[PDB]
Amino acid sequence: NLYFQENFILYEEIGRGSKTVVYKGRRKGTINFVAILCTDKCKRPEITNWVRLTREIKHKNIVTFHEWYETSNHLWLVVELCTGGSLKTVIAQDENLPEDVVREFGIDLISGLHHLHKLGILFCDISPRKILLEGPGTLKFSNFCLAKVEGENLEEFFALVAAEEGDNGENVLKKSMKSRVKGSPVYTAPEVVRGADFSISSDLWSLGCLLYEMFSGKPPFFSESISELTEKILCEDPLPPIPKDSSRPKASSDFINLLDGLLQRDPQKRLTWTRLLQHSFWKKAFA
Ligand SMILES: Nc1ncnc2c1ncn2[C@@H]1O[C@H](COP(=O)(O)OP(=O)(O)OP(O)(O)=S)[C@@H](O)[C@H]1O
Repeated sequence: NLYFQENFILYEEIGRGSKTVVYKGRRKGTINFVAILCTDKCKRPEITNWVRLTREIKHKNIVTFHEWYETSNHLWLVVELCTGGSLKTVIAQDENLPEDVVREFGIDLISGLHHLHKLGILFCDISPRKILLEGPGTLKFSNFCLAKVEGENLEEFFALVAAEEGDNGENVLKKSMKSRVKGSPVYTAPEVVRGADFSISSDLWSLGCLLYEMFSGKPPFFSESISELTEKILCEDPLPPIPKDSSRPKASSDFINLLDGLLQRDPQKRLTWTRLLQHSFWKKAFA
């Protein structure tokens, strides 16, 4: 059956996104609770992309796609429910995440990201707000609006979705397609900042930013100024990662070495997957 309200029950709102209200929901006649992203139709290109990239994926560290509905006034994206909060929230609430938690989180993210790359999918906007905790643990990549297939022109994809429909209503704002595929500058690899396409290697850079931030409480390159932020990313070695509270344990030499391989400005010098998986920080987790 094709009618959203005949298939799902809505409970409380649990979050907000761009042009999006997120609810806890349940498929009728089941005990399967889900997250329901209630979305303005203008977000159809982003939601189409998310579905087409993930619809056949089942992986512990990737939010599972279930259903996609359209009613008179909204799109409804039905995905796996994550109750543990975002990784951004965790980093903001838990001061000085211990290195062993950073390793476990790192193993979650590597396992999800390696799977995505093996499928030919780049996440492109790895960032703490786009990773959610399933419950007490398990990190999941949770937003695929800006993801794409390696080498794909996502701007052109979005324009094609828009063209075939035909969502704007009476809205007059003309938002460039380049604007819609734009991600978080804080986690953008330097070669992408200088104009190169996203790659497996630039995702690995962003992964290195995340691990750095998990341990130290702050991303390695940060400024409220977009031009200051770009100069930092392009020209400044990151400071050694220290816990915000200096009384807590320092980073191991293995952790430091891993971050040095991931935060290489030159992508040809950055760690590749095989070397990354074999790194001693993981303590043979990927043997
Ligand atoms: N699977 C899910 N389970 C539970 N809550 C979710 C789920 N997906 C999204 N949410 C909630 O909705 C919020 C949306 O966050 P984001 O993924 O950052 O979306 P957004 O703000 O629309 O991002 P962009 O950059 O604009 S596409 C999350 O922080 C959660 O509060």
